[PDB]
Amino acid sequence: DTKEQRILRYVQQNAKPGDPQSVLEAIDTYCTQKEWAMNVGDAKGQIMDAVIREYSPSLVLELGAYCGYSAVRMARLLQPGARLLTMEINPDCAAITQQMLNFAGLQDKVTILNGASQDLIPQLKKKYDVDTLDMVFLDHWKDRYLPDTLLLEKCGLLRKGTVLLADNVIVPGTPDFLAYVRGSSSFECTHYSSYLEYMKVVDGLEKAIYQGP
Ligand SMILES: O=C(NC/C=C/[C@H]1O[C@@H](n2cnc3cncnc32)[C@H](O)[C@@H]1O)c1cc([N+](=O)[O-])cc(O)c1O
Ligand SMILES: [Mg+2]
Repeated sequence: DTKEQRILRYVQQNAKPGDPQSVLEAIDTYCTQKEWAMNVGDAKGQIMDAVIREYSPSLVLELGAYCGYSAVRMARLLQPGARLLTMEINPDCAAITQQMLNFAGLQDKVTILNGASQDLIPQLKKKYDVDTLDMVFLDHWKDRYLPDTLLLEKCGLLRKGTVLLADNVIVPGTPDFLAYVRGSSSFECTHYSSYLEYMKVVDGLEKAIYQGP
């Protein structure tokens, strides 16, 4: 049994099927109360929601599905006909994400790609009928944000106005990517300050009274 299976099972047992908000809330409860996990969480999630609603993207690419928290978050706000493509290297995580999406009733909007982003990005146009992307959500390994951004550019997947939205630019941090985009005339950058997910960390004191030998 893995933490990620435990999260999925908690969702199946407690959330309302076909209700994306309920699925988000079950994940957040479980991770707040039982086991920390690297989902973006509700605080940053609300910022995500505001951005997605502003731009109304027709085609979104996610790097790093994990358990599908952000895929549910994003897909539930997509208009009819819009698509989310989400890349996940770990087959266990890809399976969990697909089940999470199924449970939420969002499976028709989302396509899961099993593989490493560096290998899949060059296949997007031919295999998945993609011209350019409207939005990219980066939340995979932090050292991959910059190499994959350069690869997206190389592969012709970016157009004027494509929105990159990157998690964790403060903690754990993505310093090369952040410096790059902030210094490049090819990008206009805005920072949205928030809070790291699930940080009400329990600790305690132990009192141990010696009784003699
Ligand atoms: O490390 C974090 N995220 C990495 C996310 C990784 C997820 O993306 C997949 N992946 C990785 N490169 C990939 C390339 N291609 C496809 N999937 C890939 C991994 O298999 C995992 O499912 C993180 C850590 C903390 N934290 O506080 O420690 C907080 C956060 O919010 C985080 O996002
Ligand atoms: Mg993250």
